[PDB]
Amino acid sequence: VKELLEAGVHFGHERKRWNPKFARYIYAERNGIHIIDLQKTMEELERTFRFIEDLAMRGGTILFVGTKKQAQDIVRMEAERAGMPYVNQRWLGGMLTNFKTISQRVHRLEELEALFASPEIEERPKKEQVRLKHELERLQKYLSGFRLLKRLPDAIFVVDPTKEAIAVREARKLFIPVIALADTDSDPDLVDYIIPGNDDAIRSIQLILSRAVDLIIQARGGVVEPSPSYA
RNA sequence: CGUCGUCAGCUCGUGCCGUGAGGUGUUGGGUUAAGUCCCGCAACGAGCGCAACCCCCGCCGUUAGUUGCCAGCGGUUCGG
Ligand SMILES: [Mg+2]
Ligand SMILES: [Mg+2]
Ligand SMILES: [Mg+2]
Ligand SMILES: [Mg+2]
Ligand SMILES: [Mg+2]
Ligand SMILES: [Mg+2]
Ligand SMILES: [Mg+2]
Ligand SMILES: [Mg+2]
Ligand SMILES: [Mg+2]
Ligand SMILES: [Mg+2]
Ligand SMILES: [Mg+2]
Ligand SMILES: [Mg+2]
Repeated sequence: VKELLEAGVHFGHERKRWNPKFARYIYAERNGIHIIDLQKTMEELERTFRFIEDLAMRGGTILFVGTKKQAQDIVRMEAERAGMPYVNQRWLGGMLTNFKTISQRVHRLEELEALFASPEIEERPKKEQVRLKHELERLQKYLSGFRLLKRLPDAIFVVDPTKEAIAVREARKLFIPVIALADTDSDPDLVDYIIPGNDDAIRSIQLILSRAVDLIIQARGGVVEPSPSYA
């Protein structure tokens, strides 16, 4: 499922803004830039996917996290397809570590979904209409992919582990295994199942996350063909 | 009951940080009479206060017309 001209898409980046634990996954340093050994990226995509596979055919949830502008939209796409939860926007603190309390805020999300599905009163004072709606958009704005999550995931997939160290931390505290794509600005040992590739190119984020979803649906019940990529 | 003080404040739940007292939230940019609301944030909510809900005066309408009122008619001892 794997493809080999990811060279055509990503082969990493970043200058000496590195982390030296990532040494093992590195070929050489060219444009004043850390260049990732693709043959290692390979050994790993495999091992990661083997983990990814076993998780779909047992029907286990995956939490998708990425909020840097690059991976922002493409997680709303690729995760919706597998219908699995995500946070695209802001990563609220304690989403895993304080799940039951965070979630007590989705019942509020649902409660507005009902209360706005009419009527249950519109003789509620005018501003109160306007007020509650604003709240609705707000919840929707962060929680739109989170609600799908009704229990702690059996695993989580992250786009930037550094950028989302909080996430990685919360998972790790819970024993929730962490899969992530990650370039040289990151700490390897911190990831269980790892994709050493560029994490800032919309090209790259695209290849890696898509084939993930494609591998999810394929061993889940079905197969599908192409899904949206911004040119 | 006074008072600080009608001052915008004081907490809590769970999460997180710290060996610990404790921190965070409640800080931060803007805005407000105000922890008033906005945005941002390892926090997310909740409580008591703020506010609002009550009384008063200011505008109008309705329901009422005596012991209250008198615009027009009629008288009128000259006092609706
Ligand atoms: Mg990066
Ligand atoms: Mg606490
Ligand atoms: Mg200390
Ligand atoms: Mg502790
Ligand atoms: Mg405390
Ligand atoms: Mg305070
Ligand atoms: Mg404090
Ligand atoms: Mg301030
Ligand atoms: Mg005041
Ligand atoms: Mg308040
Ligand atoms: Mg705040
Ligand atoms: Mg009051």
